[PDB]
Amino acid sequence: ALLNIFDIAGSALAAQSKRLNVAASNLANADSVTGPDGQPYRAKQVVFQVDAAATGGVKVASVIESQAPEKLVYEPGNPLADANGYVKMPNVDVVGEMVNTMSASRSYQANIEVLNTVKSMMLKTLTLG
Amino acid sequence: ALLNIFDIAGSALAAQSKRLNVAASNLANADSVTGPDGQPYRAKQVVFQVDAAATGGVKVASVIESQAPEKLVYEPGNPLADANGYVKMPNVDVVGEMVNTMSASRSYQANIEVLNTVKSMMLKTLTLGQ
Amino acid sequence: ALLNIFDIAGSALAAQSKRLNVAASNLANADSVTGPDGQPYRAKQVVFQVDAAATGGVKVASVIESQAPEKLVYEPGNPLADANGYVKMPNVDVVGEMVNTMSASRSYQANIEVLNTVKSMMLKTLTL
Amino acid sequence: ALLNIFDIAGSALAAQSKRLNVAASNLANADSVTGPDGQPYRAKQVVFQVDAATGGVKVASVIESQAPEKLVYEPGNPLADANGYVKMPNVDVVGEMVNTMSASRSYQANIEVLNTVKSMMLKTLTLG
Amino acid sequence: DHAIYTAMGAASQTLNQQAVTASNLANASTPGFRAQLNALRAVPVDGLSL
Amino acid sequence: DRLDAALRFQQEALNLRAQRQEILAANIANADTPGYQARDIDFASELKKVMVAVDLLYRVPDQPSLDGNTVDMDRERTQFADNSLKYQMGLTVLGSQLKGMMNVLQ
Amino acid sequence: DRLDAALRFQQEALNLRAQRQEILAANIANADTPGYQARDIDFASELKKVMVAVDLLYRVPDQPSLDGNTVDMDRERTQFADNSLKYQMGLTVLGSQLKGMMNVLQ
Amino acid sequence: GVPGALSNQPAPPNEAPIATP
Amino acid sequence: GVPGALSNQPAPPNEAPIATP
Amino acid sequence: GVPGALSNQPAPPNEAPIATP
Repeated sequence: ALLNIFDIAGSALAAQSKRLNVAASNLANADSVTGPDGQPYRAKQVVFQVDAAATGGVKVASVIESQAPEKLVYEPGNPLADANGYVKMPNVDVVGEMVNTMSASRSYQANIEVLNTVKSMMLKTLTLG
Repeated sequence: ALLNIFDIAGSALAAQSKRLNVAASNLANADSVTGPDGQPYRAKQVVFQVDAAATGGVKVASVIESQAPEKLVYEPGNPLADANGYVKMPNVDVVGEMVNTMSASRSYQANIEVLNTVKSMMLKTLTLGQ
Repeated sequence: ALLNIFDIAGSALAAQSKRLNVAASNLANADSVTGPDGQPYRAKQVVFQVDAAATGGVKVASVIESQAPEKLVYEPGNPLADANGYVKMPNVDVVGEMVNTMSASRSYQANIEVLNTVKSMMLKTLTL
Repeated sequence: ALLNIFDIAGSALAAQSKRLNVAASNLANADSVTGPDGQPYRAKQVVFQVDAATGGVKVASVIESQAPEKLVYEPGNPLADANGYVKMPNVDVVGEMVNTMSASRSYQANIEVLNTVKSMMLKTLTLG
Repeated sequence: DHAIYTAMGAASQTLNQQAVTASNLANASTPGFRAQLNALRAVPVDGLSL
Repeated sequence: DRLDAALRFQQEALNLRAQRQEILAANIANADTPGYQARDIDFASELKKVMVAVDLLYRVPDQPSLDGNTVDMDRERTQFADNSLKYQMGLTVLGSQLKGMMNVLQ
Repeated sequence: DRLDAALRFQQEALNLRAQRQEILAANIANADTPGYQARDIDFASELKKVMVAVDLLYRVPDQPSLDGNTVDMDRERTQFADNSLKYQMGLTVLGSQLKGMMNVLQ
Repeated sequence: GVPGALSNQPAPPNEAPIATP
Repeated sequence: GVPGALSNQPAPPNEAPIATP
Repeated sequence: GVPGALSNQPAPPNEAPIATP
């Protein structure tokens, strides 16, 4: 029916927007520490799944904390220092986050171009007569 | 909302500017003494926190004074000298402040680049509304 | 209510250019022993104002000489010296002028970008 | 008239190009000691005028600046006068280093003016 | 735009004053010599406004 | 009538966005004048009141300054970009709605 | 002749915009000529006179200059941009009016 | 409250006393 | 009047006297 | 005659002798 492409592309745009938002939040809070209630901030990633209802678009199942090793900085002169005087720093890779941002932007632009092309084709079908 | 990206980036920029201003003030007051009302100058730091709206922007709750001991310098000729003839010079880590300034500048540039890219994407988004 | 943006930005540009000119003049005449009439050179600076007919652009009211006391050096073998052999020299802060130039340039760039964006939006408005 | 912009900006471009060439020639000959017939090199300048109300800018002529030659003492030289003072060009360096930048900026500004005017003329070409 | 001209003029006059000082230094052994003093004079231009 | 009611909300949103843009331009142009307070308007409340002159209120200062000025450049730039993008979106929505209303007549 | 006058208002507005654009271009081109006086016209009064042979006024200088040049740069550049935008606005208004007049005869 | 929000009243004027009164 | 406005008669010549007579 | 105009006479060649003979 060519109309389900709108749903597929909308799901893709939502997934890419959420991925970009998560990457931007990680970049912003890369240097942040001591989140609310004292637990240090942990880098978060998304998971993409296929919204089969055969083949279909992409949705985001949930958000999961990365299990990369958590950095430590030796600073006894800080109330957050542990028994060994280590303050916990989140495991954020700036290069990885920037690459994720760029890839998300490119995919978002490609999907909106797909949407425009399908819109033009459907208008042509409307004006077939 | 696809628009909280601007809020997150703006909060990050404001926090980095605050931290850089604190570092610059400490560098300016590295070798000061006897501030207002005679109390010795003490260095200050900032604490970053995340706004759990999940994922959120960064904020600075308050500026916290350093608990590192002040430098005690023997100089009885100063009226601030105690019974031991000591004056309290502020504790400023010059290398620490330089590193903090470098980190603040790098984070600021990264955030401005992210803002540039997202602004381009959002400008390109509206072309499908016609 | 969108054609006043050009006026506001132009006023900001003019004010920043005037401030930059004043800073450049101070830097040039940092070591001027005397002027035409004979009085020692005195540092000058602008006084901004809010150009509201309510808020609007910035506007330079006038130019005033700094009230800080001018420096004076000892030089008896100079006809400009007074009865005590002191000749007056201008009180200019070179670092102050430098940072004034930096801030003026940055504000100039910011206003240019604002004007460019507003011009683009105005241009695209006509495509209604 | 919107067609006159083309031959106004072309006049501006030609005048700025002549000014830049004069500045470059002076910089090149800043240290040349003689000409083809023993005449010392002299700094040259252009004369700007309005075409005429008001119109484009035309280079009236090119004139050698009337300033004393910064003569130097080289007694063992054929070009030396009776006192052994040969004549050298009276060309500074800051003057030309600033003239080149000013001419380039004016050239670029007139290029921008011509671009904008051509764009709006082409837009007017499809009225309705 | 004209703020460039005052700065370039200041630079040129500084170069001239440097030339004067160099000329003073060059003849540091000529008998019966008198040194050349130097100073900078401000020359404001009185236009219409500001 | 009906035609004006179909477009009143979008037109008023466009007008309020333009006014807020002017306010942001003014308080970014006055970034150096001491004693000048940052200004802005509450967009949601203003739009709801107008759909049911212009009220403006001071901004909460970010960091103190000796001169007295209370404008933050990065915050103003982010607000400027957001308002510009939302104005563009409102213009696009209005244009599409008018195009559809025109197209319905054929 | 009714059509003549109805389009004549906008046609004269466009013509005066073109003249002002030409004068702005002239004082941009002659921006470095010593002994030059900045020239401009008053659009509103000029249009009123034409509706009811063009005189030009000397722009008020802002800063002194030894070489006798009074044509500023920033103010006239903003004027150039504003005049170009208003010329385009007048052009599109005239085009819309002409197209609306034309499509009735279809 | 939070910096960058909207307030109905201006902040008190700033001052930097060199010496306490 | 205000800089940047329009006026009927031109600006007076600008001079830079090295020394006032 | 005026630069930039049109004249049916081609311009004479330009030469730059090092020294006058």
